[PDB]
Amino acid sequence: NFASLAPRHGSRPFMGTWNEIGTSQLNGG
Amino acid sequence: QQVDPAMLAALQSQPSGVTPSDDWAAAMDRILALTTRNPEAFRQQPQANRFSAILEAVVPSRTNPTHEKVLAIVNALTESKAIRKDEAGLIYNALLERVARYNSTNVQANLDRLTTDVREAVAQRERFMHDTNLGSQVALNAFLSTLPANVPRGQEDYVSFISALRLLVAEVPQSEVYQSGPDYFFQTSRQGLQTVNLTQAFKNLQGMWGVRAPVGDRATISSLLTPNTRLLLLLIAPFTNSSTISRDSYLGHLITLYREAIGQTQVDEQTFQEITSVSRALGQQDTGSLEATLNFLL
Amino acid sequence: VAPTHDVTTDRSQRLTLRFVPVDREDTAYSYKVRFTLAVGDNRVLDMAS
Repeated sequence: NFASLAPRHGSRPFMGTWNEIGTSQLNGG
Repeated sequence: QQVDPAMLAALQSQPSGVTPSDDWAAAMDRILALTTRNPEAFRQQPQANRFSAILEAVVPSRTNPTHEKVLAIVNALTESKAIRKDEAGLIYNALLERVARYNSTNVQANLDRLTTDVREAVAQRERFMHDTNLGSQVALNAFLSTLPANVPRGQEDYVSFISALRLLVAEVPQSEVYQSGPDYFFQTSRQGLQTVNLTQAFKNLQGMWGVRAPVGDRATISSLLTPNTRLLLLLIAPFTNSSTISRDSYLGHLITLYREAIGQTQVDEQTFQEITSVSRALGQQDTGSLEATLNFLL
Repeated sequence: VAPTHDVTTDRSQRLTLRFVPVDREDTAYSYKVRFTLAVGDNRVLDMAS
């Protein structure tokens, strides 16, 4: 779960979106 | 939409998240890590939200249900329209002042008796929505204690017609009778049409129960009947079997023929459902999809 | 609530530390350096900083 790492907003941990795992920054992409 | 008012009191004054101050058996259920869905979910909370739950569960807090027991009463009074809905913010602003003024061991246990009979002894309100003696049985048993029981012609069919009329207001939860002015009425529905003038119908039917009329007489009863009596006999038609008024009274020319007239439309509506669905199946002018349709059915 | 218990170190990793050079030598236009970036033993380095 790794719930003891996220900075929790209250009781629910702050789990980010799914685009926050990779990147696609090319020139014109 | 709801059945019980105290559940809405338990929906407007309880914490949605599980707390050990009120639901200890569910808050301790997840501290010891014994849960079916997501068991390992309490170790991975930090020292902030462990000690703010694990201290309060092995020794609970001692809250006050005075503000919660009154919403199980103030809601139970506005469900039955005793109070206006624009007003319950004043009476809870007055009942909470009341039961904190004269508070005791008794009143805290006397409200708790009263948040149970608005739950399991309010089943009368579930009862006379079905038996509808709101305005259909005990408001018509005054009407049957008004009509004279001594009819000269037709002594037996008089007390079988009103025996079939008490069944009408009993098998229908929406219909009700009432006292407005010196005469009683009967509407077949709330927010409903077809009000019969029930006093001016049985006075028209008095001196009429024995005629033995022939079957070659149609346009005489414009000076004998009244169209609401002709409509009261329409409203008694579906709850009147063939053994009430047998064959040869003039009501046998009326009540039996009214069931045939209802018997036309309860199968021609199925015909009318077919015609209005085949105008868009082949392509037909929807303006001229009802003019010739009704003329074939009237 | 800013989590603890194996988010941060308990254990005195130095927050930033100056590497020292060794084996630098010249040309009339160019210049060499060398370093031994010794990230070691239960730590990471991000290399953008």
